[PDB]
Amino acid sequence: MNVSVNIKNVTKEYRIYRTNKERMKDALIPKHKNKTFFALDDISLKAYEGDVIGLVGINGSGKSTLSNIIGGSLSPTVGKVDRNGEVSVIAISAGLSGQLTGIENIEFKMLCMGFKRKEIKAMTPKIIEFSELGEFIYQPVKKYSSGMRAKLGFSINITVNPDILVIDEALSVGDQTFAQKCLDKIYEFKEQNKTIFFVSHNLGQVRQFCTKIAWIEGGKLKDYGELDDVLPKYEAFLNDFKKKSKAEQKEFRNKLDESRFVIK
Amino acid sequence: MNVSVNIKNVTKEYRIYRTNKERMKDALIPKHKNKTFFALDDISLKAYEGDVIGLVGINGSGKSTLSNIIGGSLSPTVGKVDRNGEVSVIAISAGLSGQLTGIENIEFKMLCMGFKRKEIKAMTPKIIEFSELGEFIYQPVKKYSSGMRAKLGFSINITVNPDILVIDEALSVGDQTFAQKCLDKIYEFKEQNKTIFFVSHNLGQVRQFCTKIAWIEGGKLKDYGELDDVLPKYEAFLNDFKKKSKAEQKEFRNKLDESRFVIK
Amino acid sequence: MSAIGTVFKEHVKNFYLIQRLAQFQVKIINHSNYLGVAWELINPVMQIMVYWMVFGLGIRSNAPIHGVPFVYWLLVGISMWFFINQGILEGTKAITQKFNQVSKMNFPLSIIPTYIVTSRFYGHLGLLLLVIIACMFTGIYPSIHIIQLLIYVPFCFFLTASVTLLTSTLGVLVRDTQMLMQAILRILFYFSPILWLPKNHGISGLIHEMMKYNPVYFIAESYRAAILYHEWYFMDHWKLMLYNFGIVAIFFAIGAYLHMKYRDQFADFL
Amino acid sequence: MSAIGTVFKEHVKNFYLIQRLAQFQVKIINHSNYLGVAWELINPVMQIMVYWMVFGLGIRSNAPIHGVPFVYWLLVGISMWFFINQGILEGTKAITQKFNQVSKMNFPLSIIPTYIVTSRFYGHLGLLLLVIIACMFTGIYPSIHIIQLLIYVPFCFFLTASVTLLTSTLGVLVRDTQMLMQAILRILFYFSPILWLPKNHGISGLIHEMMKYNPVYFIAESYRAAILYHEWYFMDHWKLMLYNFGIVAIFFAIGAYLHMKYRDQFADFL
Ligand SMILES: CCCCCCCCCCC(CCCCCCCCCC)(CO[C@@H]1O[C@H](CO)[C@@H](O[C@H]2O[C@H](CO)[C@@H](O)[C@H](O)[C@H]2O)[C@H](O)[C@H]1O)CO[C@@H]1O[C@H](CO)[C@@H](O[C@H]2O[C@H](CO)[C@@H](O)[C@H](O)[C@H]2O)[C@H](O)[C@H]1O
Ligand SMILES: CCCCCCCCCCC(CCCCCCCCCC)(CO[C@@H]1O[C@H](CO)[C@@H](O[C@H]2O[C@H](CO)[C@@H](O)[C@H](O)[C@H]2O)[C@H](O)[C@H]1O)CO[C@@H]1O[C@H](CO)[C@@H](O[C@H]2O[C@H](CO)[C@@H](O)[C@H](O)[C@H]2O)[C@H](O)[C@H]1O
Ligand SMILES: CCCCCCCCCCC(CCCCCCCCCC)(CO[C@@H]1O[C@H](CO)[C@@H](O[C@H]2O[C@H](CO)[C@@H](O)[C@H](O)[C@H]2O)[C@H](O)[C@H]1O)CO[C@@H]1O[C@H](CO)[C@@H](O[C@H]2O[C@H](CO)[C@@H](O)[C@H](O)[C@H]2O)[C@H](O)[C@H]1O
Ligand SMILES: Nc1ncnc2c1ncn2[C@@H]1O[C@H](COP(=O)(O)OP(=O)(O)OP(O)(O)=S)[C@@H](O)[C@H]1O
Ligand SMILES: Nc1ncnc2c1ncn2[C@@H]1O[C@H](COP(=O)(O)OP(=O)(O)OP(O)(O)=S)[C@@H](O)[C@H]1O
Ligand SMILES: [Mg+2]
Ligand SMILES: [Mg+2]
Repeated sequence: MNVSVNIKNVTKEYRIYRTNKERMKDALIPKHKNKTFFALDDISLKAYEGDVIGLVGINGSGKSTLSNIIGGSLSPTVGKVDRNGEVSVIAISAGLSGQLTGIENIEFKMLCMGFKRKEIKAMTPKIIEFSELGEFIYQPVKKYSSGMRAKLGFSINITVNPDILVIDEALSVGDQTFAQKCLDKIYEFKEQNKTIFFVSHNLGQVRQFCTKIAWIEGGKLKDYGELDDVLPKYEAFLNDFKKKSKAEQKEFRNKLDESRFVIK
Repeated sequence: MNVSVNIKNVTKEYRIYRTNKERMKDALIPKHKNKTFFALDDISLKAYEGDVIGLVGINGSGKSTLSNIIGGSLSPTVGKVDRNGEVSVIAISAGLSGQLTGIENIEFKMLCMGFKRKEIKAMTPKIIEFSELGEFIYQPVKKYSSGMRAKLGFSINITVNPDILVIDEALSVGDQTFAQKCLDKIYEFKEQNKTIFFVSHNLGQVRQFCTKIAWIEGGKLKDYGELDDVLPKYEAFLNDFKKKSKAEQKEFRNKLDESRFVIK
Repeated sequence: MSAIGTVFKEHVKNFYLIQRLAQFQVKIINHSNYLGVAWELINPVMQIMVYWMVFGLGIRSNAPIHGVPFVYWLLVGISMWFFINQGILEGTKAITQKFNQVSKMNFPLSIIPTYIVTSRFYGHLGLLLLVIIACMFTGIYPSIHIIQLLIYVPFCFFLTASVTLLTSTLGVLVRDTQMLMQAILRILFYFSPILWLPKNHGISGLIHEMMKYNPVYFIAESYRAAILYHEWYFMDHWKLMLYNFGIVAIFFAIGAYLHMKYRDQFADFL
Repeated sequence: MSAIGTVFKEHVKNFYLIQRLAQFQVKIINHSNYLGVAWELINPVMQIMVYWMVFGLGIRSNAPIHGVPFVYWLLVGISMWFFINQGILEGTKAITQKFNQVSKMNFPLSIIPTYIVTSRFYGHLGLLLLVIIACMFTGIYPSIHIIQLLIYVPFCFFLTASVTLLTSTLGVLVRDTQMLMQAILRILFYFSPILWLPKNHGISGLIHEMMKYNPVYFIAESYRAAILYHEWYFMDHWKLMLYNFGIVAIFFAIGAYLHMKYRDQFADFL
């Protein structure tokens, strides 16, 4: 029962320019009033060890911004993120180059990832066996099909062992004969009591895998709590949205977007 | 009852080089023996007007090569493709540039696509209304989220009206509130009696949408016929593959790959 | 003969698309700069300043040539080089980079390098207007001989377009050509009257004879005659014009034949 | 003072990663060429041939300098320029292009330009070995003065690395610097003894004094003294060495301070 990630009043703002003259004036003039867009506004949530959290929301809600702030790639405008343990992100397209072959790409990605040479030399055969590419592991990646490239990326990425893990729409990869292995590998992380943040639009996988749910609407956190209490509300809202007429949907979207855009 | 696409003995071969010296020798020496990989081998199928065809197979089977040969982007090594009517392909990432804004990207993609200026001027407001981006249509695309970019691409691409249509894993785009519109737009194509080729791993959508099924295994066409007779066989084979042990799966893959690789 | 007809038809039907795509590319290139598209004119001015500082004050201490100050002589002579250099360099890789986007759309593939070249022709036109205004400020005013530009300026564009049309296909088939082009461009730059007149400085029996086979010599001399010396250049140099026209025709024919031969297989080579 | 310590620690701990990534980049760049990595040596040879044809036979008709044939004088003088030019040009855009891949992985961000520079240092070393072998074939053989290279060669690498370290951050923050670098590189090229000695040809009161403030002057003269003239260069030119060391220190300090200030916000600017 120890906190793993603690977030207090994280805010992210972006400035909106229409023409180059406005940007040039904003850069030069000391005090200038320009439009400001609030990607996130006053988000605070405390995550304990072993808690799997699923992020749900509509397009443009601000889930990827929160995931990048937690993962350290992005910096909040106001507030701080207090975390313990290392953080790893699952992204298959990060380190794969078409010119380099599969064997070279394994070493390239593992080196950029942060592993020493001796570990890479040991872990390479397991990756080669897991990917199931076969003879094509020596061919350049540009010759690969999309599924083979995705499988190689997943095989390279699954080797991480962090304290905190962030996944983004990468639970399974490839055809039906390959998804089960990825699911078992992902579950193995759950059995080791690691904090996991899952961002996806698939409600079945979220129900099967996650433990707590965070609902983000219009850059703010609507609700935080157990899956059994929060997910039904999101499903009910989604069902309600379908029955509304087009004018009502447009009015809802306009009301949502009005609060985000401010002048300051 | 008139043929729309007729394929006779289409073959696609790629030469496999391990080192630059082998490629240099193959280019220079007039007669040289090198490894040859058969992406497709003697595929012949006749498609009639109004027939929706779904392509199913395991990773690396050769579905995208067939779709590109039909779409005209790729050229067979041996054989010919006889078709009537124009062909359009649904691909959302083709013409979107991060530097250009949404309004500029609409014109750029529609111009590269083959539309005259007067048509573009008329069709632009409908695309803007369908995309539902809002104020962000004036912002650069690099600022967009992934879902918003995909929605803009789909909105631009859905405007085509071909005689033959090819789709590749793009039936729906975005969250649950946006997929229904894409499904209705796709169905509208079916009600107009256009030949459609669908390539996906989703069996539910294939069952709901397609009419005939083509099964491709190891670069060859296993079966061609009605959905009700062919899809159960593919599902049974997929279920059987799960029960096999790892050694048997490796043996099956090795047997499949042995015939494709030849020396000549 | 079908190759020339096909390429000619494609260009004459897709003029407007060429212009629009050239404008879009110009917008794309300078997106992140604070000054925007002003760099297309700012960069050549700084390069010309450096060239005048080195080759104008050091070698000859700014001595006038033919009664004209050396600064304006160089300005008129060098206003064309940046267009040719950038167009030939960038358009050689046009098909390699831009084939993926338009591979699956019905597109005339022979117009890809042309709008790449037009994106630099815009800046060339701007620089030419600036040079003419500066020369007018000096005290040299236009006469009836300025109308030769309507014949001379399109020739530079056609030469660049034909050379790029050949080199794009050559670079797609074999990737060593893109690396080999740099030395040839340097040779074309230095063996030309853009910076110096070798007749006065050194011998003219050998150096001058080779210079006459360089199209840049003809282009620069024609521009100088139209803008500065106020004379009809074609009156005494028609053989050079005929030779340059023949060069343009040969390049266009070869490029069209190769492009028509190897367009359907561009996916395998890429 | 923490900035210098952090950057120094990162480099001294990630030496091996720098070497491996440099080799991978060299492999990536020349993938599609038939000849492969041989172009890294083929291109400078052709450029040097063109430069000797223009500046060696035209200006001076291949007259010897200091008793050495002009061809070897130029060969030793110009063997370094390609490394500096390519490193400064390519490493200015290193962080802009390579930040996306390593943004989400725990990576020392200050070593991105260094391996870009190393990928050209490899070709520089190859060219230097070829030049030494050719000079030996001429009839000029190494002596005890060749050991000055162990001090002089690392200095060029450190200068290029520091300049690139500053310019990468500057280019990330403002994108006009990448366009502005070309004129500065041309100025550095032409105001140097690589191609000519202005003392004999023209006046030396003004042109020569400015040349002494150019680090390329010192680098080229030191290489020539170590390889050709067989003398201890530091015996009579120690003040120039001290000034160049001070320049290197200033550039490194400024670049380290800026990089430490603006590393966490590199996502917003990109
Ligand atoms: C032909 C072109 C001519 C030039 C055109 C004009 C160019 C102007 C560029 C201005 C510039 C470049 C400096 C370049 C190096 C300096 C020269 C060195 C030369 C050496 C040879 C200097 O801006 C600097 O920004 C620093 C930001 O860290 C800040 O640092 C200190 O800050 C703290 C107190 O301010 C202090 O506590 C801390 O300790 C310091 O870090 C400095 O005070 C400030 O001067 C950067 O501009 C910055 O851009 C940022 C993101 O766009 C922007 O922040 C964003 O914040 C929110 C995001 O979530 C959101 O609200 C907005 O997105 C935006 O607001 C900044 O507001 C803006 O200022
Ligand atoms: C420092 C480097 C030095 C150089 C290094 C060596 C470079 C060698 C390059 C060779 C090259 C470039 C020519 C360049 C222009 C020529 C110079 C012009 C100069 C002007 C100033 C010339 O190759 C040409 O290929 C043409 C292919 O159309 C062919 O044309 C005629 O073909 C018909 C009968 O052959 C005729 O009926 C038809 O009408 C013509 O179209 C020509 O006969 C042939 O000469 C291209 O190589 C070609 O590459 C192809 C794909 O890799 C390859 O085909 C593939 O086919 C299958 C795919 O599915 C599969 O089996 C393989 O993937 C492969 O086999 C070709 O086999 C190969 O030959
Ligand atoms: C960062 C900038 C740094 C710049 C510093 C380096 C600049 C390089 C100098 C350029 C340069 C070469 C021409 C260049 C263009 C060639 C185009 C080739 C194109 C190929 C693609 C310009 O030289 C110019 O051209 C002519 C060269 O001779 C000369 O004219 C007439 O010259 C003949 C009467 O001398 C006449 O017979 C001929 O008929 C004319 O023409 C001009 O007066 C001279 O100004 C200099 O040439 C060289 O330099 C000196 C000049 O005097 C000279 O050296 C010595 O001469 C004194 C003799 O007493 C001697 O006492 C001094 O010790 C010393 O001074 C050399 O001998 C000469 O060779
Ligand atoms: N650099 C940026 N400048 C301005 N606005 C931005 C920028 N990056 C993102 N946004 C906007 O910030 C909002 C947050 O979107 P994201 O968090 O990136 O996407 P998302 O919330 O994950 O939704 P998805 O991925 O489509 S399900 C969106 O309205 C984006 O358009
Ligand atoms: N340029 C190429 N050179 C050599 N082999 C290639 C090339 N392009 C594709 N292949 C191979 O040809 C086979 C056909 O794969 P594809 O048809 O592209 O993928 P696919 O059949 O659609 O399967 P998916 O997309 O993963 S479900 C694969 O084994 C590829 O690795
Ligand atoms: Mg997202
Ligand atoms: Mg595919």
